[PDB]
Amino acid sequence: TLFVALYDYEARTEDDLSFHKGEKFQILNSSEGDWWEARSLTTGETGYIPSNYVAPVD
Ligand code: NA
Repeated sequence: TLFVALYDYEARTEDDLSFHKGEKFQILNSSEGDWWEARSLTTGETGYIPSNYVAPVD
């Protein structure tokens, strides 16, 4: 399942990932917690994203 960003997000450190509303991601790990390691389908960049900022694609 692919996820889409609901809002813009600016990373605070090297470990999280900045993104724009509407950006899509593949999810790598989702069972450490509510922050998921993800890969942008736009840039190929990877990093942690807050799961409350994304929703599963239609
Ligand atoms: Na979500």
